[PDB]
Amino acid sequence: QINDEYPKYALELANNGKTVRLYTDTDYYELRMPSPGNFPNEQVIKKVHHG
Amino acid sequence: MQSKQIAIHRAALTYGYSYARVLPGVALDGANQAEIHGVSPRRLLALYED
Repeated sequence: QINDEYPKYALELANNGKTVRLYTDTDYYELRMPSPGNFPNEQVIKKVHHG
Repeated sequence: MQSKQIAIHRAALTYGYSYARVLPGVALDGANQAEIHGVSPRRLLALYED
């Protein structure tokens, strides 16, 4: 925490509260969250490569 | 160090002492660039013969 400039993984909640995005070094995965804490398995984890 | 000196000074003024660690490292361009990391007294136990 003290001596790092960037995190390893970041979990981001959308400003509308509907989607949750998990960020990594090269890619981030977007998850559909209808209810807080509810992540249905029917949804497909969209993968985006920000690079 | 412009910002880490603040933490080093805070630790030294609070606990009475503080430490900074200078270990070898490599910069983006190569050559040789040491890294300086402020160390809290609560995470280091330094032993001196004097």
